[PDB]
Amino acid sequence: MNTVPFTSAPIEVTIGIDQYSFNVKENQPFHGIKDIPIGHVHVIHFQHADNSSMRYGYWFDCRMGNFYIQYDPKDGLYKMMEERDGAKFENIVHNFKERQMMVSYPKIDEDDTWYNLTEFVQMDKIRKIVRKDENQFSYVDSSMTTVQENELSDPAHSLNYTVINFKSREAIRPGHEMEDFLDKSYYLNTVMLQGIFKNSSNYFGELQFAFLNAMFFGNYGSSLQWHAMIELICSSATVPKHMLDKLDEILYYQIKTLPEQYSDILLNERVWNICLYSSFQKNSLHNTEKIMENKYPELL
Amino acid sequence: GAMNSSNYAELFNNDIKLFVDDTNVYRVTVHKTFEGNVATKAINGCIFTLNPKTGHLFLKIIHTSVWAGQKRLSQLAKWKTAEEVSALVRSLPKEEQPKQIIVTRKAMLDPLEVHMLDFPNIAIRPTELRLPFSAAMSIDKLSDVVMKATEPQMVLFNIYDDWLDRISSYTAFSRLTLLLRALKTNEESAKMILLSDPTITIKSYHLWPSFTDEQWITIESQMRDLILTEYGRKYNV
Ligand SMILES: N=C(NO)c1ccc(C(F)(F)F)cc1
Ligand SMILES: N=C(NO)c1ccc(C(F)(F)F)cc1
Repeated sequence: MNTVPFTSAPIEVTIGIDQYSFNVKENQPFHGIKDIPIGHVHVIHFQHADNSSMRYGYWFDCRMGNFYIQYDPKDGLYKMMEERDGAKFENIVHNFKERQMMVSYPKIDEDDTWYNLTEFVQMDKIRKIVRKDENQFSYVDSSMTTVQENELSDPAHSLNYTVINFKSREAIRPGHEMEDFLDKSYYLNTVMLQGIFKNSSNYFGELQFAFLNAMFFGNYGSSLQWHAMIELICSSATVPKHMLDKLDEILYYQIKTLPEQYSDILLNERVWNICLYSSFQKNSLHNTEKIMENKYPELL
Repeated sequence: GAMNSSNYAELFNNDIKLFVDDTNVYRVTVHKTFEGNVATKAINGCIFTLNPKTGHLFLKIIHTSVWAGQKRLSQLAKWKTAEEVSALVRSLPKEEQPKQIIVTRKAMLDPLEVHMLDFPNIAIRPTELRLPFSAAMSIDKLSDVVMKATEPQMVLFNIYDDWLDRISSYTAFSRLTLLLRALKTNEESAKMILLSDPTITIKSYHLWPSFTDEQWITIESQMRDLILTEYGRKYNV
């Protein structure tokens, strides 16, 4: 069980760690988060009390180094940084743990929510979407735009998601215009799965990463990417049977976890109605359709 | 964006553009079967592709063999239209290719856009105007060549005859849309107006009668009255 220590908390802030969150007061004696489960990526995220503009945060994996948070008064944010001196990290954390100045990652033992939301997410692939190679952790915030958004303006600060565009030469074989537009199986299976992603595990991981950035940061471009990746599967008549079953589980946990009060902005009516009621896979998402109908029958 | 009354004069500027109407592409007669069910039988159709500035009409005849063994024909018809329009553009020399294609029905937007992906600089636009191009098959010579076709065929016409020698393309398009609206609202009466004097002949190389300028005024007046009447006979006014 690993630990993300905090140098201090000089400004009042709501701190999130995965799906949990707690309020820290200005200069409250808070020195970090312990008992973080090993084996998963994690995200630690922030919303300042004074300026709710810019939710921001850091994706990280404690297996990859010793990370900590120190507030920067010049840039005005809580920054993640890696401590390369292992002895200093052990000693500072030991003092902090002995004075019980840390909250404990509050994982109920029955609870697989975080595993289910991050099953296919890897930092090595996350670093490809968020390019900042001098760090082992990845910064994301509410405002960052995606490559596809920029094409339609600072490239170093962009989310490099896989570009999906149903009315593009990549998606449409010359001579198969109607066929490929109405059944996207060749775009899904040949172009994307065989060509780009290399396997469905990579397809699911980016899709999951796109959702989590939408939910935690309100990142609109990420919500666009999530929906596009769902629509591409649902609009394909030919999808491996293991993929459909896994997609149903993936989406079920995403819909389960979504704050009820954010469904209006995070869920696209057209995509979900098309996917659940009109598409080739309208009958293949039983768990997702059942939770959507009992939780958001209005959207439908 | 969409073409409407506010930007109407754009049709007659010097940027090449085409209207595409797919109304008459998939045409059926619905009838009873021996068992008392209903079935359709297709008949030849056409794509109506028109340059509103020059009057050049590219009439692609859609022979019933193109539907053989196909399903969801109304959907296929939109994609066949887009295929044939794209083929036509590719067949034209670059300096004759349109800079915009205006579809008369919004359901043609995605099929045409997808078929024209190779032409990113050609704008595909809808329109808010309720254009009467469905009535093209009420023009006897157009109807004749469509029904007689035994194979896919493209036939080229100038839908304005020689009118552009004497009037502008705005005026010619207005005359054409008036004639077609009349034929659409009451075909028999419109044809009576155009054809009840056999001495005003249609030239072999034309579609409409050889009216003098003054006769065109009288004809146009008669067409307006017919349209307003039918709007009367319809809504009772
Ligand atoms: N200010 C620092 N270094 O100069 C510093 C403060 C705290 C840590 C921690 F152990 F918590 F990770 C690391 C570095
Ligand atoms: N192979 C990929 N395609 O880019 C890919 C796989 C996983 C992720 C993740 F979000 F999970 F980090 C991102 C990308």
